[PDB]
Amino acid sequence: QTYCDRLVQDTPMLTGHGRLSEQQVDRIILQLNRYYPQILTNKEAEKFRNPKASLRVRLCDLMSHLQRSGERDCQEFYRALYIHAQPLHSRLPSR
Repeated sequence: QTYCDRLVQDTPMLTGHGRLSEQQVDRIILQLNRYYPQILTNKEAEKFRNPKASLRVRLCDLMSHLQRSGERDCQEFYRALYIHAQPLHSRLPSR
């Protein structure tokens, strides 16, 4: 599977309530913003960290963003997920 295909497959599980916490998501966003490649701009990172919007809505929007942005971005997401949510990372069905 390509990483894009994996992400499409894993999206319903990843976005299920309880799977990722706000703290995990926040750290994933930082991982995708602060380094190289930069997957998320500062403005995008702030949007996805916005405390006023429900976490699930922000996550679904993040998944859509990564899927449209291509293979490299999806690969970086999986690395960020390994770093900040290893238990979940290990349980994903595309594994």
